[PDB]
Amino acid sequence: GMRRTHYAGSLRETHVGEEVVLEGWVNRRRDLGGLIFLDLRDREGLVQLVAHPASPAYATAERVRPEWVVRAKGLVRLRPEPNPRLATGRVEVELSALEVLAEAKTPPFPVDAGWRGEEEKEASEELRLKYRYLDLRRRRMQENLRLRHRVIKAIWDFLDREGFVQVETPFLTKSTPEGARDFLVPYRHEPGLFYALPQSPQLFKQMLMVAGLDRYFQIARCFRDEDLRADRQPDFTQLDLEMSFVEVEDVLELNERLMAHVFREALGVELPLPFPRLSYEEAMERYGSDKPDLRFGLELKEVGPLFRQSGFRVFQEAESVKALALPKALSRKEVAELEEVAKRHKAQGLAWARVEEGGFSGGVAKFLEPVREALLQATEARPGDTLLFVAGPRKVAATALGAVRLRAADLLGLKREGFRFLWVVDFPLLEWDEAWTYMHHPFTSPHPEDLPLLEKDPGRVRALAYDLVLNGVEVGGGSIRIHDPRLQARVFRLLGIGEEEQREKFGFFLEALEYGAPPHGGIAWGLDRLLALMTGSPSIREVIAFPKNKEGKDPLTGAPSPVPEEQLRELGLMVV
Amino acid sequence: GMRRTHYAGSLRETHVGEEVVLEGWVNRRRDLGGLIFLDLRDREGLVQLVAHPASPAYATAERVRPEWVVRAKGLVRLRPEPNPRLATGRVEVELSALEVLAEAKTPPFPVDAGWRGEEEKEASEELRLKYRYLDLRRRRMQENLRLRHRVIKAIWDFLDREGFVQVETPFLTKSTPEGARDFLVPYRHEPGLFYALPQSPQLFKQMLMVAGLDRYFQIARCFRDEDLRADRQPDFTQLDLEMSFVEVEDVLELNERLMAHVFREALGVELPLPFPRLSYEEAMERYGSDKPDLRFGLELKEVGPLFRQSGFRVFQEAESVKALALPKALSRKEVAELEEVAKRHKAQGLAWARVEEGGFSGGVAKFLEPVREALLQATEARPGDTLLFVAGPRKVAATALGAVRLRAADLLGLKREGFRFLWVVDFPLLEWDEEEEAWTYMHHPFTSPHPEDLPLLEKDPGRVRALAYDLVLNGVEVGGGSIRIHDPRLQARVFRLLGIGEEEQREKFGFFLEALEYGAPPHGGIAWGLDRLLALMTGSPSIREVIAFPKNKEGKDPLTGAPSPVPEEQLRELGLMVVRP
Ligand SMILES: Nc1ncnc2c1ncn2[C@@H]1O[C@H](COS(=O)(=O)NC(=O)[C@@H](N)CC(=O)O)[C@@H](O)[C@H]1O
Ligand SMILES: Nc1ncnc2c1ncn2[C@@H]1O[C@H](COS(=O)(=O)NC(=O)[C@@H](N)CC(=O)O)[C@@H](O)[C@H]1O
Repeated sequence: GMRRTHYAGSLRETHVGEEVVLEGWVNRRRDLGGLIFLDLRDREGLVQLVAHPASPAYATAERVRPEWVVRAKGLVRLRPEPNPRLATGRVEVELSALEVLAEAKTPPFPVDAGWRGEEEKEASEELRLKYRYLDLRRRRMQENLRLRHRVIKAIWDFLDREGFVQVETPFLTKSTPEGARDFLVPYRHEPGLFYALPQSPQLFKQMLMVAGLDRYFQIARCFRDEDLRADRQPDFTQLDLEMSFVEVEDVLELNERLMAHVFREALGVELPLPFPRLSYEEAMERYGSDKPDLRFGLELKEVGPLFRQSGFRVFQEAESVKALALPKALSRKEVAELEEVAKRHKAQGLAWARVEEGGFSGGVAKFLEPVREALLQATEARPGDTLLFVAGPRKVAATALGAVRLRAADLLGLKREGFRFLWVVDFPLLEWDEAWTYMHHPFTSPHPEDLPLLEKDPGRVRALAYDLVLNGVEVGGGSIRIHDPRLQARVFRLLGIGEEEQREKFGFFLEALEYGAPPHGGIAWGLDRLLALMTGSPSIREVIAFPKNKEGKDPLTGAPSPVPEEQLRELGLMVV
Repeated sequence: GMRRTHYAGSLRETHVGEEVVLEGWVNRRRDLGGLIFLDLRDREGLVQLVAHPASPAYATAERVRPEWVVRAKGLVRLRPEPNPRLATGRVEVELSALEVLAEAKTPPFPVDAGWRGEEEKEASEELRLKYRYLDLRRRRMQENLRLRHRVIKAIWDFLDREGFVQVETPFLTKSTPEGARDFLVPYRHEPGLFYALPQSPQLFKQMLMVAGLDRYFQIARCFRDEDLRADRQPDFTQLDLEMSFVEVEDVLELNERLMAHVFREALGVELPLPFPRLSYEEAMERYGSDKPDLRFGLELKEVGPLFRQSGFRVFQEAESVKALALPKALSRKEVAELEEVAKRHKAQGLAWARVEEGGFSGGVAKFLEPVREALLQATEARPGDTLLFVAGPRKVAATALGAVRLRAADLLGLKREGFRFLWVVDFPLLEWDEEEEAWTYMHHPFTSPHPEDLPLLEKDPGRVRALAYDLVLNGVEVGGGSIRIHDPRLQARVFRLLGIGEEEQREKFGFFLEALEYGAPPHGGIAWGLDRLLALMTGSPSIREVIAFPKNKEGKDPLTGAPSPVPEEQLRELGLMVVRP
C-alpha cells in the first residue's frame, strides 16, 4: 500500500498519539529556541513538524529548504497553543525521521502564504503563467480547480438522474466560411484539405435529437479564432445540452434546477427558484442592457412623454428620454464622469439636476419644474437625489444610461453581493445591417405566434431564444430550434441566403431535417465564465489550469512555435 | 411541464386504463380491416398505437409514413393477442388524438428491425457514416452510446470517491511524444507559427503532480496522425490519470479496483481480483505476445536444448525453437495458412508433424522421431494432434509461433468467452527493432528505469528494466503507463541515452525539465484506451461502433465532407500556400 498514513493537512486532535507517515513540500522553516519547525504542505493543508535536538531527524531538518519534497515520520502531539488559522492548528508532529525525496530551486514567486491563511501579494500574471505548475501550488488556485471538479461532478450527477446521455462529439470536422474564424488542421495525405476545430457542438447535438437520443449533454471544448477578452480564450469549455419535445419553459426550468443543484453541492449556496425573467424589451427599457446586473436597483424610467409640451427642445423632440435617480448628491466632477460614459455610448450628452425638498437645482432644473409632480411620481426621486437624463433614439438612450447606471454603482460604492441570475427571453429573431441579420445561428425558431410577420414585418418577429445572465454577465445562451425543413427554408429565403450557400455551409444538416426531426431545443453555459463568477475571479484564466495569456500565447510551453521545415514539407504547405 | 406522460417503450400492463401522451417516431405502419396500427418508437422502445375509423385521430393516422414524428394521446389497453418479443408487448394505445410533428422521407437503410428484436442486415459502413444521424437511431447504436455514458459516469463516481481531481488540459499547445505525428494548427497572427494538438496530456498531468494536486484524472481527447487501423481513430479518448508518491503496485491496485467497479456498474459483470500479472519476458516466452489472449490455452514450449545433438541444422543452429501442440489434425491447406501467417511474422518456416498412436506422420517427423519420448514429455500432445515449430532467435521464434497460436484459435473454432484482463509488467527500457535494427523505446522517454538498474544505464543499456506496465484485455492493449522520472539529473541522463542531445532537450522539453528542478514528487500513472475498452465491452468489431461520429477507416468524415478545401482568401490569411508538385 501507500507509505503515507494521512494527508498532511488532514491531521486533527483526533490523531493525537498516532504514529504517522507524511509526504509533502516544505512550506517554510523556522528555528525558535533550539527547536526546528517545518510547515509540511500537501493539498489538504499544512501541518507543523517539530524537530527536537535529541531527534534523529534534527540535522536533516536543519538543512531542508522551501519547496523541498520530504517524507516525515513522527508522533501527533497537541500544540502547547493552537494556531486557529490552520485546520491542523491544534496538533503538530514530533519528528522521529525526515527523508529528502527531492530538492528544489528557490521559486520565482512565493506560494506558501495562502496556505497559512495570509494575504498573497499580486505577481505578474505573465510570470505566473510561465511557471504555471508553480502558480498552481497556491491554495487559491487549487481551490478554483477543485471547485471546477465539484461543479462538473454535480452536473453529471444531476443530468444523469434526469435521463440525459453524455455524448462526445468530433473535434476534427468541417470547415465552414460562416461564423467566427475556424482553427484549421492540415490533412497530411492530401495537401490543400483541412479539418476545422468545432466552434460548438450545435449541429452534432441537433443531429443527436434527430437520432432519437431525446436528451444529451457534454462538457464540450469549443474553438473560436477571434480576438480575446478577460473572459474569452481561444478554446474554452461549455456545458452543452439539448432536449427533445420541449418548449422554452421546459429548457428554462430544467436549467434552473440544474444550476440550483450545482450551487448547493459545489458552493453550499442556496439559489431561490424560479429565476426572474425579463423580455429583451423589458431588460433594455428598465436596465439599458440585454444582460442586467440585478445586484442593485436604480432602474431607468422613460420620461419622454412628460416633455412634449416643454420648451426644452432636446427633451421635447427626442424619440426617448430616459431618467435615473441616484440616492446621493453627486460632485460636478462625478456628473461629468457619467456624462463621458454616456457620450462614449453614442449619446448626445447627459443632462442632470439635483432634487431638493421643494424643487430642483442645477443642470436642467429650470425645464423640470413645470412637470415636477409627474417627474417625481415616475422616478420616485427623493430630496437629496441626483437626476440623470439621456435624450435621443430609444436604443441609444437606454444603452447609454444603462452604462451610466453601471458606472453610478461604483461611484456610489454600492455593496453588490451574492448571485443574481435571470433569464432574458423573447429576443428579436432578426436585426438590420447598415439587409437582415440574425443573432448567433440561423436554426433558432421564430415565435409560432409571429410566423406571419416573417415576411410582412420581419423586425418585429420574436425568437424562441433565451440568455442566462449572472450578475450582469452572459453565462449561457440557447433556443428552441427549427425542426421543419420547410420553415428553415422559409427563414433562409427571408435572409436572402441562397440554396447554393445553404448546401455549402449546412447541406448535410438540412438533409437530416428531411428524415423527421423532433421538436427540440437546448442551451450552452460558458463554464469558465460561470466558475470565474462563482470564485470572484477577475478573469477566467484563474479557473483554467493552463490557459493562454490575454494575447493568445502560452508562456509555459512556448506555443505557438515554429516547426522544422521537414515537418511542414510533409504536409505539403509552405510559408508565403 | 412536458406534454409527454411516458416514454413509449416504458408502458406495461400496469398502465392499462390510463390516458397517456406519447411522442416519437413511427417504426412501422400496417393497415388491416380499416384499423391503422402504428408502432411508436422512442429511446425506450416500441409500443403499438391503434387508430380506429371512428376516432378523431384517424384522418391524421392515414397520412403517416415510417419515421414520421407524431404526438399521440389515448388509453392503454391490453392487446387481444400479446407480442412476447416486445417489452410493451401486452398492451396498446387506443388512439383518441394524433398530431404530426414532422414528416420524413424514406431512409437509405432500415433502422426499425432492432427495436422489434429482429436481427439487422449488415449495411454498408460508408453509407451508415454518411447518414450517421439515422444509423444512430438503431437500438444497437443507442445501447452502445448509453453504455459509454454509464462507463464514464462510473469512472467519475469511483475516482471522485478516491480523491482524484478532474483537470482539463489544453488542446492548443506543444505536444508530448506518444509514437505518432502531430496534428498542427496554424497561428493566424504570425505565419510560420503553429499549435500542436496533444497526442496525450502526458506532460500536463506530470506538471499537475509538480503542482501538488496529488492525484488527477481526465476523460482526455488525444490526437495522433498515424497509419489507419480499425482499432484507432485520428482523434480518440483516454481515461488519463496520474498519482503522486506511488510505486508500481499502488497504480496497479487502484486501476484493478476501478476497472472492477466499471464492469460491475455498467455491465453487471464481476471481475475477479487481482488481475493476473506476467513479466514482458514471461508473456512472450509463454504466448509469443506482449498482449496475451488468456481466453484459451495452447501455450508455447521452449524446445531449444533438445536439438543440440541432431542433424537438422535449422534446429541445431537456431538460438531457439518453440512448439505448439494443436489438439487436432490440420489439413495441408491449413498448415499452409499457418505457415503464411508464420512466414509473414519473419519466421524461417513452419515445421509441422502429426502424431499417431506411437510414432508421428510426416513434415519433420524424420528429425522428430529421435526425441519422441523427451519432447512428448514437454508438449504433452495426445495422439491425433499436430505440432507446429519455429526456429530462430528468441524474439522472432515466440512472436511467429504466438501469431500462429492466435490464428489456430480461429481455424479450430475455439469458444473464447468473457473478459480476461492481465497486467504485463517489467518492460525493458529499450526495445530492439528487427528491420531498422536500432534501439527504439516503446513507452515515452519520461518512463523511469528500475532504480536497481541505474548503473546499467551507462554500462549495459539493454539490461535496464523500466517501471512500466500495460493493461491487456482479451489480447488487446487497453491501457499503458509507468512510474515517471522526477529527478532532473536522471531525466537528462535518460534523454542522452535515448539519442537526444542537450539542444534537442531544451527545444522539446526545456520547460518541463526546469519544472523538475522545483521539487517534483515521485509520481506515476496510466491511460486507458476508452474507445478500445468500450468496443471490447460490446463485442464490437471496431471502435467506430462506440463513437458517435467517427471517421471512416480511411480517416475521412463522410457525414460532413471533412476534410475539405477552404477558400483561397482564408488560406492566404494564414500566410500559407500548398506546395506545387
Ligand atoms: N471565447 C469564449 N471564451 C469563454 N466563454 C465563451 C467564449 N465564447 C462564448 N463563451 C460562453 O459560451 C456561452 C455559450 O456560447 S454561445 O453563446 O456562443 N452559444 C452557443 O455556443 C450555442 N451553440 C448554444 C445553443 O444555442 O444551445 C456564452 O454565453 C458564453 O458564456
Ligand atoms: N489512435 C488510437 N486510437 C484509439 N485508442 C488508442 C490510440 N492510440 C492509443 N490508444 C489507446 O490509448 C491507450 C493509452 O495510450 S498510450 O499507450 O499511447 N499511452 C499514453 O498515452 C501514456 N501517456 C499513458 C501514461 O503513460 O500514463 C493505449 O493502451 C490504447 O488502448
